[PDB]
Amino acid sequence: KPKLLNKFDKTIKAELDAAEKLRKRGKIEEAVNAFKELVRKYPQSPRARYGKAQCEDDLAEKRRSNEVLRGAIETYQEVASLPDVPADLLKLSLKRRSDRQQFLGHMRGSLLTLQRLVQLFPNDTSLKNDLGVGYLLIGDNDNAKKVYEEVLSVTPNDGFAKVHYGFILKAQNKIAESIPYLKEGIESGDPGTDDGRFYFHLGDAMQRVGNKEAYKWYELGHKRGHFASVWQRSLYNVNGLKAQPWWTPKETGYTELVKSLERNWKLIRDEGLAVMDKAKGLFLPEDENLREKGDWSQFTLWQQGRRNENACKGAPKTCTLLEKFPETTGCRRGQIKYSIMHPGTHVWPHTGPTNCRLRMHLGLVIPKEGCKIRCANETKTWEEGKVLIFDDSFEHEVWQDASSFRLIFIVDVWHPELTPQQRRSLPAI
Amino acid sequence: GKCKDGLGEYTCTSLEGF
Ligand SMILES: O=C(O)CCC(=O)C(=O)O
Ligand SMILES: [Mn+2]
Repeated sequence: KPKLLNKFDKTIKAELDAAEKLRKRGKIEEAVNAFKELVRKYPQSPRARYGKAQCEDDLAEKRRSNEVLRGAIETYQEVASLPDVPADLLKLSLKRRSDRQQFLGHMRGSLLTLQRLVQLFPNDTSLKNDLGVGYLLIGDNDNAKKVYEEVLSVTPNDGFAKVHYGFILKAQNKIAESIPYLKEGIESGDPGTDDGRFYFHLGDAMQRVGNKEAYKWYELGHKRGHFASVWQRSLYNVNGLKAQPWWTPKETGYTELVKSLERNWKLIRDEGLAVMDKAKGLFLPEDENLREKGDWSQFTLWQQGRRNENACKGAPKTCTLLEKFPETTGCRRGQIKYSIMHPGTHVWPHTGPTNCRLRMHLGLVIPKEGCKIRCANETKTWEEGKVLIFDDSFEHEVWQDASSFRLIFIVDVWHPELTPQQRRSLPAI
Repeated sequence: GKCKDGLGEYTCTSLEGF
């Protein structure tokens, strides 16, 4: 179907097919020089230049190299600068340049490529969509909101634009507004609406309004391969890992870490209380929209495997103790943090992002009544000087209805069945 | 913006190349 040969490229069509054939055969080295010869002899051929660009692309994948891939990205832009580029070829070339610039994290760059695709093709809705994604990738939810509004002002039936529209509304805590969009969009069946994120957030938005349909959708998404179960709905998983809401210390193998936490708990407690008395701002309010009501704040010492050096100035002995346990200080999918919660607080049901961590809680200051935590079907209480362990990739929930503050210490560990090699390579969360 | 306790961000990992 797609017509990629302007008038002059039709007269050299035999040489261009010759060279693209070598490329399809796998001979990356042969074709790249066959396209570079064509580009030398035909410096205005948009099809020679695209062939060069694609061969650079295949290479940077044979080679897993970032410098050559960066070259393919300029060659893709070279295609669009030439005279008389056929439209199918100009779109294809610049889309790939955006998609491979997103792969490097040049998302400031992928953004400009996408804006140009939309200037050049103002009736293509897919490119307004793909540009909404460019805005979400860099955290610019405001500009992404307009984009999907515009798309919806023109095509209100477009699924993709609807789910993304909802996703934005949910993230803004416009929970009920979010739900028809999330629902109709998943229901459209358009390409790119069958994504776990939308199943996840429709069910969660239903739960918060008290619509008991919410688990119908958790079950749909389980059917279609997004969640491991209806209860355990994390999205950045390593498939297979033993899955259970509550673990005993021995079942994790981290008995040394647990012993240390429990034997040295009072120095951990005392540095946290010192930080509450003299250095409160180190405690930051929870900021993932997880509270229905009340006050909940966290003082973080490690995140994504990296010690916070200024934070460790306010808990120096605790940081020194934990340095001996890399199963937690190098868990690049978890944190190490004090967590304070006061009366009047209800944490919505919610799930962590990854099944690659287990979460330990050490009780530091626990009132006798009013504080409890549910993971899955079972609710439990903290104790001062004692560690509980649960998989926060399962749905969990917390209440604080006591008459003073409740303080715990939270230590994330690598899932025990994860290999040394998985631990070193998995991308941070 | 990061995914610490939940899944509220469009993507939780950061693309940084090969
Ligand atoms: O501080 C708390 O009680 C809440 C912790 C929570 O939701 C978690 O530990 O994943
Ligand atoms: Mn949690």
